[PDB]
Amino acid sequence: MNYLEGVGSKKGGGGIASESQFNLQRRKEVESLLSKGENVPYTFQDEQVRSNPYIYKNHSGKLVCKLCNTMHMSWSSVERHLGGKKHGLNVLRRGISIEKSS
Amino acid sequence: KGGVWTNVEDQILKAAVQKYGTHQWSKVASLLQKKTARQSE
Amino acid sequence: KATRKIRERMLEESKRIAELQKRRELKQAGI
Amino acid sequence: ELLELLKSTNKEIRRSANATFGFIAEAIGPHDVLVALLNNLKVQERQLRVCTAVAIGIVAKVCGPYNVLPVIMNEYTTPETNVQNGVLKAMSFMFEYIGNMSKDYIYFITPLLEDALTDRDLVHRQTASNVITHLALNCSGTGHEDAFIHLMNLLIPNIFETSPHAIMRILEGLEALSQALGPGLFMNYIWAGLFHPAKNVRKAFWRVYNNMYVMYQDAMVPFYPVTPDNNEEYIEELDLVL
Amino acid sequence: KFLDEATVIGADRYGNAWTLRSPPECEKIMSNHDPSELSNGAIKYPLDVITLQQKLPNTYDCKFKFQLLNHFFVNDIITDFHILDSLSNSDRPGCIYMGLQGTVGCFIPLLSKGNVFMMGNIENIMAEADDTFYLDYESRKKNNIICEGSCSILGRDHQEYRSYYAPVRKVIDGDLCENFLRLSLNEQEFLAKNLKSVQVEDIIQTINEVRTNYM
Amino acid sequence: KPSLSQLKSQVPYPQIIEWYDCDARYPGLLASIKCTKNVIPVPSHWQSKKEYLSGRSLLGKRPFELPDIIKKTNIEQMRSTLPEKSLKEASRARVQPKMGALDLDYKKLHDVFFKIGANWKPDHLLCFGDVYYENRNLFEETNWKRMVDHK
Amino acid sequence: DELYLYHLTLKKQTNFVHSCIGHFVD
Amino acid sequence: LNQEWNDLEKIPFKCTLCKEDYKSPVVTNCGHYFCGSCFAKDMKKGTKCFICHKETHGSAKVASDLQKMLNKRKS
Amino acid sequence: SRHQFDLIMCLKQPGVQTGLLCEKCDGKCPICDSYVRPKRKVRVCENCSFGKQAKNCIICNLNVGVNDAFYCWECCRLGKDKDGCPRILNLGSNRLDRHFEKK
RNA sequence: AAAAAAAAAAAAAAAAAACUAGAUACUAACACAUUUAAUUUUUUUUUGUU
RNA sequence: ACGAAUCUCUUUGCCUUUUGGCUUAGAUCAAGUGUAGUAUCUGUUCUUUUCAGUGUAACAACUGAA
Ligand SMILES: [Mg+2]
Ligand SMILES: [Zn+2]
Ligand SMILES: [Zn+2]
Ligand SMILES: [Zn+2]
Ligand SMILES: [Zn+2]
Ligand SMILES: [Zn+2]
Ligand SMILES: [Zn+2]
Repeated sequence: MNYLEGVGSKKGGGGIASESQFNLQRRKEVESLLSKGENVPYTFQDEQVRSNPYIYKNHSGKLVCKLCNTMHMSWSSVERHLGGKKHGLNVLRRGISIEKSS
Repeated sequence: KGGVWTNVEDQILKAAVQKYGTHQWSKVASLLQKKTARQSE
Repeated sequence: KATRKIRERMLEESKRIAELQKRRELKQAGI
Repeated sequence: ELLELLKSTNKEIRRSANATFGFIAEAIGPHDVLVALLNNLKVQERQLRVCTAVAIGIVAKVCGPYNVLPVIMNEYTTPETNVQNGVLKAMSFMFEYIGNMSKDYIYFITPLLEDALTDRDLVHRQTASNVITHLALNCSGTGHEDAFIHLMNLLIPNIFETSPHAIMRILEGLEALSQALGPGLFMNYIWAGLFHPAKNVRKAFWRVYNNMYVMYQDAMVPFYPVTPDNNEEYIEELDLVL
Repeated sequence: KFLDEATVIGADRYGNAWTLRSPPECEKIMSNHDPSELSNGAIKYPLDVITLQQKLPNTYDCKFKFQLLNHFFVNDIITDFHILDSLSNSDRPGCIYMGLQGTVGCFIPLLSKGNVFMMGNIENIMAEADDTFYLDYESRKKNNIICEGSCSILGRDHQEYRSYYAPVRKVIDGDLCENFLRLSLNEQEFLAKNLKSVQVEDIIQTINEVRTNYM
Repeated sequence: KPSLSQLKSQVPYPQIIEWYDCDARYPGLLASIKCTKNVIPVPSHWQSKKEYLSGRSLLGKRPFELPDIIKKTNIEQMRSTLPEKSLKEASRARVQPKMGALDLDYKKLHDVFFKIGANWKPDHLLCFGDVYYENRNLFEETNWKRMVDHK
Repeated sequence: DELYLYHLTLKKQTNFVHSCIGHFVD
Repeated sequence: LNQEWNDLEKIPFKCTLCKEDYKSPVVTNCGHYFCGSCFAKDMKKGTKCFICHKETHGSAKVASDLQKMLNKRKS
Repeated sequence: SRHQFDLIMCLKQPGVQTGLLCEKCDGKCPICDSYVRPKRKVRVCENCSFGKQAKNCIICNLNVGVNDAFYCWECCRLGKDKDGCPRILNLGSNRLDRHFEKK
């Protein structure tokens, strides 16, 4: 009559999963939040308009700005760069560099 | 006794609270290591 | 649930494709 | 149950857990077990990626490397970095476990070590050169020798590299490739910058020369770039012909 | 000397004996042209080769390089090679050298792909024998030929010695393979256990074949 | 401090000597070593603050391509690496588990390395004096050999 | 396409550089 | 355990060449069995067994043990 | 040691005595610190012998030694075998710092 | 299957450094519970009686 | 100029799953450590007067006075 308790289990397999597995899950979701859900494309994939359009992922996993040729560890770093004064300049330089030709 | 909040773990709250709302605090600490619900709220 | 049914549907469609191309190949031999 | 168990802080555990993958891979089969291991290189924590990288080396020795190798060379393509080191580290281990064999498998891995020594981040250029140390010693005397000039051409520009774990791994490679090529064909790269004006270029070449001179003192003697005019004394008995 | 029209055999003051072959890229060209063209005039050289000249004026001056073909180390100074078409009606043409301190030796080509494998396996067997005996002794003490250099009587590894100035390439040492005749049967059948392949009697057959049939 | 014009006269290959060789502590020796028969120059990425490998070429490097002989073994299809499982369904796999994932054939794998691919050797490799400079890309050069021959 | 060689020493080097005087074997 | 990664009669009575009764029987270094006429003729073409394709060297024993086990009385 | 940088080897003329390894450091090459394919016994100098010191592992020099220590094959190919006494003298930064924190 | 043509503007050889603090990835089979039976911290103005 | 057709464009207007329910928020549960070392973002300061020394492959940098 242990039904009095009120806990139970499903009959499938072996539950909890392994602490390492939780981190993989948690570091994907955190990079989904901060990314605001955008799919940042790989560098080799042969271009869904991007929110910006410069950020990518190299053949490795890292994120890169293709203007500035900087390498970034995480989305948090990227938003630092996109809000930086160097990534400002390289847009202006490409601004002029286009405004001198068509 | 620090429980100190870096600007990353501040930036993940405002994205978590935006997602989950303010009464699901147990879920906000799932996105955020080092921190419990009573700390997040 | 969303993922599981998605992937299962992919499996089913793959099975269909398989049977179809089977029938085409056997047709190419006249049977 | 073992693959979860090598998180343990103890070592003798971690070491015996990897040895029993060889005993199982011998039993049931290598490919059933690999897919268990390769799925675990995505994991972040370092012990787990190194202790999987050992096990793939162990499954290679016990069941044969030809079964393991194309599954590892494929897994190298995945764009995550932690896989790409773990597949280069696994290849270091498996080439010291099959000591002499290793010759059968070269020519296939030269293109895989091609992208590693070419790659941007400094850790790949560390683990592939740590493959070359194992692959050079015990494949020397074989007659490949044109794979090690290729592999050399890619290393030498890493002579200027700093970092402590990077630079000792590269020196080990250059010391080991000396035995595949020979001190003569290897020293041709090193004479030039052995003086040089730069105090830095100079400083980096002297490390390599010092490592060579230790292994070879009387084996360099035919090869020095010394001529009668280039030094005062020279030695007049090297020109004598009977 | 010339073993052949594309290849060469040599010696050093220091004891090395090596064979140099000229690459096939140069063989197509030298076959398809008349020599007057090389000095001046038009030979069409691939894009790469020129760029090596400009990038390395000293090294690639000629502009091709032999591929080292064999290298091996015999502590004499070889004075003469004599390339013989045959030795005592043998089929395999040998090249018999002779040294300063007094010597004669020979390099015999092995024409098989089958033999070079076997002989290879036998050189590897006898090469580390002193290590194998020693590991069996250690592990038989652990659970139940004392010195590490027992079977080689001195410490030297073979490849380290025969390599010396630069690593051996294809020359398989037949004077090591020949110590296998001098061991007791217990030791021969001990070493031969390492081969899935043929028995002691067939090794001894193989080793002895070279003096009988090949010279 | 000999002017390079003074220093280029000593040397049988004056085209190697450069402005900075003048300032070596022992230039007379350096110019003679550098101009020795087979010495290969120091790699050129010294004096570059860039750290040897820096981006502009490395941004666009392609991931990896298996050699063709190995690609015959069919692994490319069985494990798709380029470019899924709920955490509950994964933990159910540890307990069940499932066997025969790869369906690879053992006889085929062995032959690729030994019987069929015995003499398979990579297409270009490199030669004695080719150092790898940062901006070089081998994927062009390899095709250019493949191109000239077939056309 | 290679050349695989096999080495023999037919007649061994005869410059005797060292000697010793004793009773070695009975 | 089989690894892919790495009163039996084995004597046919009629020949593999004659397909007939063994007459003047022959043994090789295998358990091969032939007629005296059989084995001599195979070497006119084949280097090796008609069965194994191992090296016979033309080596053939008089096989009387065959006639024995081909007797109803054995030896 | 290969990965722990502060520790200082001996590098003196090896005598006739064999180094020893504790149960925990057993099976390791004293140079590259690898567990695979041994070749030659180690040999340490006298001035690393004498009293209590002689017994201790030639790697950690703390625990008592039991098994012999061999050089791995790769360390005998390069020659790092014969450089000298392959014995670690100091206990090193890592071992001390763990010790004080625990107490 | 398959069956040509003919009317005298451009081109390019493919941002640092320093300072100070903060942010995140990662590297060494790095070390993470045994440690203790021969051997040197054991230090005092010598002072143990058939 | 005008009746007037068709393509292009802005605006007004029209609009899509604009979250499947219910109860005691239905209940409950969660981050190892130490030694050595590198990689990578952002912020802040300088392209600005002469000569003398230190320094550098050459710069740079550092050190004095008008
Ligand atoms: Mg229930
Ligand atoms: Zn940018
Ligand atoms: Zn018959
Ligand atoms: Zn047979
Ligand atoms: Zn120890
Ligand atoms: Zn070692
Ligand atoms: Zn010592």
